[PDB]
Amino acid sequence: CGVPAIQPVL
Amino acid sequence: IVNGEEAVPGSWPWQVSLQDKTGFHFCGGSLINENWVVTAAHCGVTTSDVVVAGEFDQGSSSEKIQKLKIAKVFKNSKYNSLTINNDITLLKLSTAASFSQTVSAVCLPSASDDFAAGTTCVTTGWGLTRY
Amino acid sequence: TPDRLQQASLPLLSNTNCKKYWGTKIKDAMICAGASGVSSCMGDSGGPLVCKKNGAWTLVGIVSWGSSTCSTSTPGVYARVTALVNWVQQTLAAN
Repeated sequence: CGVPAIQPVL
Repeated sequence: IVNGEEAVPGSWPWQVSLQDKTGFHFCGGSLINENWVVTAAHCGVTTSDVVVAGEFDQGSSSEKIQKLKIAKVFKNSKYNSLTINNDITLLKLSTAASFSQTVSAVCLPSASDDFAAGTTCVTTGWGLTRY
Repeated sequence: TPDRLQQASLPLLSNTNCKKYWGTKIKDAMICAGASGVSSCMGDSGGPLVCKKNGAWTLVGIVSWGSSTCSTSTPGVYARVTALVNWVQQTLAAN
């Protein structure tokens, strides 16, 4: 869990 | 989110939208597995409302979103609407979400997890960007 | 409200420093964040406040309330998942 396949960019 | 910024489509795979049968977005939520969504007790969700997963642009028709129905609404009995304390409601999906690249679960902490003041975190949502 | 999903980084505050803005309204199942130039607002409730812990995003708060004007200088208030996770566990096991 908590590990997206499409990485968020901040 | 006032002064927020556009997210990368699909990068917050657990974010769901609670919409009434009119299609009106009224609250956000998070998938903790394929059958349960965690949201705020104040949202006032009913079983006529729909959980939409896999969405990014609410104004698009080409997205492969998942409109899931609610079987039961579980409002924390400790929820105090006058103090807005224990503001959490669990939604059991009558139809389970299909996990993929744009739809997955967020982790829950242990009751003993520590998140220190000063730590930078993130919050996402489709709420007002200007009030 | 906006069509596309928005995001925002913001700092967690101590419940002590938050009581300076909210006094006695800050209860124990509440955690503060923001007052940094961003603010959660109407339509955001129920959504997540996530923190990266050991490589994964974990749910630390749930958008609950805050400034009626969504003032970016007042901290927002979220439901503290750490104080509610045992109920989530209980609910998911009984149902």
